[PDB]
Amino acid sequence: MGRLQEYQVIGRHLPTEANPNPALYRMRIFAPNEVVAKSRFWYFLRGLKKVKKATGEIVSVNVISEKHPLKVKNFGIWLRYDSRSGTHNMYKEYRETSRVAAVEAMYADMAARHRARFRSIHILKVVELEKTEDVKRPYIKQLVAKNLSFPLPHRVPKISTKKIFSAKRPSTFS
Amino acid sequence: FKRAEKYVKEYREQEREKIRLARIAKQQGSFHIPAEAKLVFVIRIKGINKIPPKPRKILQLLRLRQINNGVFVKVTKATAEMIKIVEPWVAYGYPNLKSVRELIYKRGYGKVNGQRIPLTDNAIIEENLGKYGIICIEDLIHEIFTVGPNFKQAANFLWPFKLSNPNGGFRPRKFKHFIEGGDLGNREEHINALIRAMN
Amino acid sequence: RKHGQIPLSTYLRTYRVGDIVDIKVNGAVQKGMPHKFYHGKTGVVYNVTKSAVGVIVYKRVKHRYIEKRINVRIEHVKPSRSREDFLRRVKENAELKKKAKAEGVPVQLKRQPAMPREAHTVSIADNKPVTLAPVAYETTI
Amino acid sequence: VQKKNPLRNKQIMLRLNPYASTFAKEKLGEVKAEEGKPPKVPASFKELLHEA
Amino acid sequence: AGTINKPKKPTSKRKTTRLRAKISKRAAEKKRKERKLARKNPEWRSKLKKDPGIPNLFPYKERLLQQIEEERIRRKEEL
RNA sequence: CAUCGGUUCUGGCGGGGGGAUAAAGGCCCAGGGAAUGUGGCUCCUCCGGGAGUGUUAUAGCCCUGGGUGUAAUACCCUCGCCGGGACCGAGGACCGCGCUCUGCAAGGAUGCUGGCGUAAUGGUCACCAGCGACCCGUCUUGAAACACGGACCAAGGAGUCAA
Repeated sequence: MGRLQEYQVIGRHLPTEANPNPALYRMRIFAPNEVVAKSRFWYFLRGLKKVKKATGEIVSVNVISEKHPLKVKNFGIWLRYDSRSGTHNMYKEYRETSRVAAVEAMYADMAARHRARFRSIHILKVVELEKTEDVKRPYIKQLVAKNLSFPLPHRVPKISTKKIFSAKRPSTFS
Repeated sequence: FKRAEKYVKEYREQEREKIRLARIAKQQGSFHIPAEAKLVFVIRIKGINKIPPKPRKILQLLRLRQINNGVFVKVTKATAEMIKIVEPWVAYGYPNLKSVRELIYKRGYGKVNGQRIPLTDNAIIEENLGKYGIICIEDLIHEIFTVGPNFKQAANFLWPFKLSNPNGGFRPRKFKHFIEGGDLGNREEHINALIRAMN
Repeated sequence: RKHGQIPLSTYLRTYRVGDIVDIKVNGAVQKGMPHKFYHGKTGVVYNVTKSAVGVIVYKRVKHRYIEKRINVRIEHVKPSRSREDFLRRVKENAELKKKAKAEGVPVQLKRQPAMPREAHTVSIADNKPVTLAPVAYETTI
Repeated sequence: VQKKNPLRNKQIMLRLNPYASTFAKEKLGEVKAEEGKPPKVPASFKELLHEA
Repeated sequence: AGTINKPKKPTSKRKTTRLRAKISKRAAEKKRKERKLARKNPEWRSKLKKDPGIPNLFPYKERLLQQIEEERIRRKEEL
């Protein structure tokens, strides 16, 4: 759902005379920008507690950058999505380099495979699989295999679309 | 000259004060909640056809009678409810100093005897707003940006801004909320890019 | 309103012309009722009598309003606090303006609506934020 | 007879604002921040940032 | 079926304006009738929603159960 | 063509600020750990390679803290500078606001140069080409359709006068 970033959004209920120090609630939200991040925070907080935007305040919004974006990692995403039947769980895994990239790939994959949009997907947990035996789906169990070397058969050469006519028939072996 | 020097120093001190307060709160292990924005810039981005009477009346009271008309609004509950009602027709957010000064320099027109006179001289501002202390274009920009005691008089003296269409266009679906992927509603500090494109 | 005896402080309220009163029809006593409409309406006293008051209401007919004068007993009328927020404000503002003129420093003379909040610092000591998932884990259990 | 943009015409800019030349000469848009060694972020802030 | 050698009359996908207007009107009336039947429906509806739960394939389901354990223990101790 | 003014499109460059004073990352320092286990050792062998062992060895990796470090860069905001192009020149002594003040980009285009001085520009008509374009009245009703009138042309032809 766009170039996503992860946000620590901390909010709270407005302090009253009865409760001088209300509790602070912190969430990690994948959103394109801070407005969407705060909107999703208020939506999820209305789903859990007696806080809404007119009776609460946003204490903090901080971008959570990935610690090691140059390290290839395996991510497990546990999520719930809405269909015509109802709410369903899925656990999926994605081999990426960051949590935001894994979440973007998840959104594209769920849109492609189950026609679920951003409005009907809830991200419950995103974890890093620290060990290889934590990998369960076969399409990444085949990627974590020892000595993974494969060719690239039938590679169509990248020819410029503005060059209409070519003088020789292209090869698909490079 | 001395007034403009004072205003530039004040802007720099406010920005550094906000950054310093945020850093000190972060260092002592707390969270500095910034003050809520007191100024918004409201642009009407929908036409004049098929509009209900209550949003039509609110859009006339906001002096937004044409598409791509912009006004400065002081944030209060009384105007916030009005903007909430006319949300399907307008896009609003928090402008910065560059947006304010570029708007009043390029599309700055005052209302003199019911006439739209361009702000090409400080003299015009001196006759029409000198009784409130606003004698120059920099003082007008300062009053608009800092929301002074004479913000109502300054904003009413300023004619509604007639902006052009954005360079680069809108989003693919425009008449939809900015949270949903469109352009309506409060986009907060993202109004500045729209002001650059429209102005 | 319970069945039985009417409270007696209804008869001990002193009524003058120009007062703003509303019409709450008491079902127990039949004498001196207004019409079915003009019930729950608020108006101005123009005539006071031994046991009833005259109230000016403004009815609407078609595309205009017509002044109506009604004679309603004291048992169905009640003092209205619509101008209480005006009388308390005018007394408070008058004495405050007198005090401010005596002192020298001008004060705020008009009531202001709800302004946006200013900046403040919230400490996380002993109030550490808790992390919430979109669904509660106890609920998932 | 002709409205001239102060953001393009410097003479109109100096007519409306005499401080523009002083601003450009003293480089007030390129003011460097105050010097000093910045204290590091507390570890509790990073722990709350990366808390799952 | 002898469809390749002798195809039959093609089925037009080009929509008729009258047909589309009638279908839109019928859809709006069906939505209204479903709203009326939902308002007049006497079938029981639970206020609580059944929790879909936690998948078994999640590898840290043990760990999740642990912080649930000390969370409920800390809540009971504080209460 | 040059120098300008107004509007606008587009490209490049020099700075400043912010965040976890980006996150990384490199080079060092101090710990801990594991396998998709490196070297070594052992056992099978088609001796091509596998299997077992353990924590760096004759490869390396991950995690934590510290120094360089106020590192760089990405992203966002912002202050300016330099190019390339298009369209437009309203007004007609001075006045005004100004500035970089012998003057000027400051209340709206001037300077230089060339060809021609006539159908060359321009216009009208006929035709072709690209795009657009249902037959007029009247009536109906909310409207359309239906229906009614129209072969063509010239002249005549319908809210007037009195009280």
